[PDB]
Amino acid sequence: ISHGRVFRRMGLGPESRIHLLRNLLTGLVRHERIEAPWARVDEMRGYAEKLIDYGKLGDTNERAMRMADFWLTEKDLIPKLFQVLAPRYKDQTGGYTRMLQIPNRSLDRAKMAVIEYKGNCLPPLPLPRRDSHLTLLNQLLQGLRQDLRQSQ
Amino acid sequence: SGTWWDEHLSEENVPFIKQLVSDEDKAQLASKLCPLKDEPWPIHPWEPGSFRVGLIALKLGMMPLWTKDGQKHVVTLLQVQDCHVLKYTSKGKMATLSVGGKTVSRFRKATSILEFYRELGLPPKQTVKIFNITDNAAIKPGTPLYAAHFRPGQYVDVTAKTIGKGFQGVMKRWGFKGQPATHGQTKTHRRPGAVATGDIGRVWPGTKMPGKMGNIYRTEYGLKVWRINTKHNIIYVNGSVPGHKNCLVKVKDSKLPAYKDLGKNLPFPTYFPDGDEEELPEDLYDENVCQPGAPSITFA
Amino acid sequence: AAPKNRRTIEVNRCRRRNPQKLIKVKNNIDVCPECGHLKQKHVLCAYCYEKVCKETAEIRRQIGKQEGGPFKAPTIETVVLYTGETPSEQDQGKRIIERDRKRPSWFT
Amino acid sequence: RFLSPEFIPRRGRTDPLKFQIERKDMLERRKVLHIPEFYVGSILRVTTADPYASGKISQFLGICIQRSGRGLGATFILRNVIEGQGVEICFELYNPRVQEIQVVKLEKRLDDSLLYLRDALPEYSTFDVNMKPVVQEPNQKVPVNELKVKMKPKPWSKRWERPNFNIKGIRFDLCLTEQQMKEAQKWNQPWLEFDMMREYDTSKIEAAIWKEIEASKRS
Amino acid sequence: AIQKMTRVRVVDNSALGNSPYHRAPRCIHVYKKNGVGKVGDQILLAIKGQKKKALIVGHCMPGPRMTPRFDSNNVVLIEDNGNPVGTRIKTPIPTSLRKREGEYSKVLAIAQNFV
RNA sequence: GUUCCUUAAAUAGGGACCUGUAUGAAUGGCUCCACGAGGGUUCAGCUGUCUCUUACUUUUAACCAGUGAAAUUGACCUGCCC
RNA sequence: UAGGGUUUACGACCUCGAUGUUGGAUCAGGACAUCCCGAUGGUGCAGCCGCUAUUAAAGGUUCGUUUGUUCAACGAUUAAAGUCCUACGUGAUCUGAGUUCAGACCGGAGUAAUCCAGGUCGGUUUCUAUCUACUUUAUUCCUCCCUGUACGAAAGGACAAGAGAAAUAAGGCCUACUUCACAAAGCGCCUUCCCCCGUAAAUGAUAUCAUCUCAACUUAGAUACCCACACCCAAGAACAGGGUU
Ligand SMILES: [Mg+2]
Ligand SMILES: [Mg+2]
Ligand SMILES: [Mg+2]
Ligand SMILES: [Mg+2]
Ligand SMILES: [Mg+2]
Ligand SMILES: [Mg+2]
Ligand SMILES: [Mg+2]
Ligand SMILES: [Mg+2]
Ligand SMILES: [Mg+2]
Ligand SMILES: [Mg+2]
Ligand SMILES: [Mg+2]
Ligand SMILES: [Mg+2]
Ligand SMILES: [Mg+2]
Ligand SMILES: [Mg+2]
Ligand SMILES: [Mg+2]
Ligand SMILES: [Mg+2]
Ligand SMILES: [Mg+2]
Ligand SMILES: [Mg+2]
Ligand SMILES: [Zn+2]
Repeated sequence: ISHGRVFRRMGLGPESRIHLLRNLLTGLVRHERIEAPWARVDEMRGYAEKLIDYGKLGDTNERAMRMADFWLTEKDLIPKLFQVLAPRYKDQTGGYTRMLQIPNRSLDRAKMAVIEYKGNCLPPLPLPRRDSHLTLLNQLLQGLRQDLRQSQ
Repeated sequence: SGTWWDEHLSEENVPFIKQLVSDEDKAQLASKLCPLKDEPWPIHPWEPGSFRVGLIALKLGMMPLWTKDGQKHVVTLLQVQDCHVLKYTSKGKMATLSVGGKTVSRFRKATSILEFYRELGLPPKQTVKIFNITDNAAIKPGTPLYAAHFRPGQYVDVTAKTIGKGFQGVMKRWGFKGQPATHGQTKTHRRPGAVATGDIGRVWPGTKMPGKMGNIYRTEYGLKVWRINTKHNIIYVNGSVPGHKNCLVKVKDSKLPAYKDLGKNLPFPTYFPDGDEEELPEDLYDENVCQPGAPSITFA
Repeated sequence: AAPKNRRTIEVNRCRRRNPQKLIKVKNNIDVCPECGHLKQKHVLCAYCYEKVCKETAEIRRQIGKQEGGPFKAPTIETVVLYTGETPSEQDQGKRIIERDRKRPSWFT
Repeated sequence: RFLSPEFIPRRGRTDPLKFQIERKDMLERRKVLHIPEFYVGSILRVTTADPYASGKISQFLGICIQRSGRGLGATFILRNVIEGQGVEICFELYNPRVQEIQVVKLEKRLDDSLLYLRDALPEYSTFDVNMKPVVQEPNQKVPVNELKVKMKPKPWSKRWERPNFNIKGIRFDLCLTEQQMKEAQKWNQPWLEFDMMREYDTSKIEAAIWKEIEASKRS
Repeated sequence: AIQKMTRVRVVDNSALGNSPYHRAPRCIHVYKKNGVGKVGDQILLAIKGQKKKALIVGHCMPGPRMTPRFDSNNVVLIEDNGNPVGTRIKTPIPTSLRKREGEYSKVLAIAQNFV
């Protein structure tokens, strides 16, 4: 039974799971894009959310410094995480990253997905563009909204 | 190809449609509020051999409740969300009445259900637990069933889906002692033993075996009510209710022998705020329930 | 355990020829507005994804050629500029990544 | 501000209406009684109204070990060695009885749960039953009486040597050796401290609780 | 929960529980349909190789909330009618045994301290 | 087996007796300070063996991709009671 | 005179191209030749305690030691620690404490080897589910006014009814106690709803009385559950089920 149980299983235990999560977070902070299975993808996204929150809490804080040092073994990535990814998103609240599913792999045929912070400099991924506003149903809804506005 | 409403809509029409649906639902609820102001059908008095309509609430959680005798009594919380009558069918045994529960969005529903709910002035509901009633009590469909239907000092039976444990083994599905762990177990620590003797070349139907535990409808009898809230529409049922938090439950009247004629002071059809009744306070307390804000009791 | 008798071709078919094991026909395939290689709902296109992957590969190659050895990653953002295109006056401190060829029909 | 830890709700995913009703009931109950501020390790004095006892009002003194539960199920265990034997009563902070809840000494200690006093000599638990309280000065910081408590020999009842509990109040230099310390540290889990996904942010919840308390007090 | 074979700590002023012995006085059988025993239930205790009755006066595990919880299995000797054996009880007795006032009246009057 | 102790409860163990009519003194008999993964009992401490078990990690377990078989098979359209 | 093969024996009908054996752990299905709770007659039945006979399978048949034991002895109980068949139930659910084996002794028989319906030390317990069959339908001890009454000479001490807490099993929950930690649980809490065929008594004919009637007759004599793409889930192996304002 696993009712209301969060955090899935990955490696040979919680230690290996957190190690893989830290490695993926470091690789993402380095390249800003990684292909991982959907489970690990969402786990890394949820972890990077709190990581960005901590980085935004403050740089002089010792707790945030320790968290960054423990979650970034590359060392050289902590200054970047603190002085590039923190001020750039100083206007947003908690909405960061971007989840997009990859079709399939070539060997094990895994359900991979993409991860990347909003903005950045890498090319933009083909986001799922919704239907245009000049279609039939869209025009009908626009006319209905106009009629409702004219009524009141 | 399978399509959905949130597909061919732009980023400027989704919130507009959401607000439109919310406003329509609110208007329908406001119109269905006042029941007696339309056609409440003939209201008959209470009789010995008759029943009344129940409720469909939401099991919030559990909290303790003390009494003047200085004892602890477990009490649950059932929120009566909406809860309205859908239809009514007479005599193939006794008169029935359909009642709704929690509200559900009108997008992931069937076409027949959508049409049936459009024919009436209410939105679609989640579950539909039909109750048994006599011909004496008959309220027009669509009327609201507030939480004031029940009163303190009455036994109520609750039934709903239990917390399913999945395809569990035997020790959890039936409480078997099973084999020990040593002297001299090697492959048996939670498995069962024999099945049905030896000469029996088959297995007797109904033999306790591993399977899906829970996730079934179970009824409870002998649960007393201690308090009823009129503002938030909450019920205080003693004991535990089968199910999980925020789970729809079926509420009605008890069937015990000693608790079959005490429905004299209770309303025969349902609670009608449009009175001719005088509004009730924040909540009605029992004679043995220690109300909050009162001084510390003393046995002197 | 051991089979007491031999299974039949009929039972074998009934076991394997059931709709449960048969592959189900999915209807999540749609045409992509760009290129045109029938993508899938809730999934990115294959050609566009491969193009973005190649672009990221080239960008990383150029970054490594510029940064040199490992253990770098400065504390300044980046700006990818192709042939020509005068750098904007806004991104002054952001180091430029001089790229070849022209801009594609999807980079903005 | 202080804000008792019994008002903040758990990290569950239930309906906020239940927690609202629980907080309203707790406020209505406190309107009669008082329930002053107190942390773990403070000497209290509960006066229950037991019926079967020499007199309805029954007093008792002890140190608060832990305060678990939420809503009306808020309780606290009071330990006190009287006549050599140790007694532990679980008084609930929301009962129809309990005439008064006086406070003798406001303390905090280092650990959030003094459950290790069972495996310790009675010297660190014997206290007078008829001792007068002490004033905490006109609004002063909570004094943290940092002190090491001597424990009984190795035979314990919960293995307080492991770091999973995090006590930092047991003198391990006068009881345990180096091999035992190493065996206990072997069970350490450094990945639990840096697990940001395990914390429970209770800032907005605490603000809403304080706003509701202020609104109830205004009425 | 004083079950069978439980090193119970005797607390009486008699020559049985106070006298030394090469073995701790372990329980025998609980006078109840179940093996578990709470406060107020009778139990047979073995002292000096005998089989004398006794009475549960508080258990080590915590039962309800209002009642107390001792660190040792306090027990007071008793006879068939009871008719307690000891003469003075120094340790405190919980207030739960005062609900009878008929089955064990002398035990409450002989007790000095109370919770 | 008689009898005392050992457990409140002892075909278990130890202490003295032989109608041991089939024990017995290099087919070696009886004591004895050391020692035996040899065979038993037992005083203070215990470990979920039990009273009454659960929660968690790994392999295992369930689906997706492939290499991919043993023992065995008279054919099976393969039920219950008398 | 009638029914059984629970025990010891008679023959060896299938089984030596294998029915694997006694016990122990859990799991139980059926039967009364019934220990009781349910209902009665008799009694060497004044009442509690006793015995016999009729019906009852809705239930249970404790905790431990010596003992390999199925058997037998002992301490505390309870209305109770019953019997039999199910391959002397259950080893493709588990162990071998003896029993079927290879080694060594103790007493004896035997030149010797060797043997004991005599004892001891330890003595590999293998199988990937092919098919049949299966996988969620009530009760009781104690206590109290009755009562220390009826009974009874005195001791002693009744049924029936009502009220309060506890005991097997079944159905639920984490908010209070505990393992704990956005869960699941028990050591904690709630509920469990109607009989059971053998006798006790009128009027009345065979047999005008009398007669309870394998004559015609008058009294003690089922209700409730369930029924309109993609993400998350208290639902879950997939599927299936609920939600996505
Ligand atoms: Mg894995
Ligand atoms: Mg077990
Ligand atoms: Mg094993
Ligand atoms: Mg093996
Ligand atoms: Mg312990
Ligand atoms: Mg033994
Ligand atoms: Mg040697
Ligand atoms: Mg495969
Ligand atoms: Mg044979
Ligand atoms: Mg054969
Ligand atoms: Mg065979
Ligand atoms: Mg019979
Ligand atoms: Mg057998
Ligand atoms: Mg078999
Ligand atoms: Mg050996
Ligand atoms: Mg085996
Ligand atoms: Mg199968
Ligand atoms: Mg077959
Ligand atoms: Zn494309």
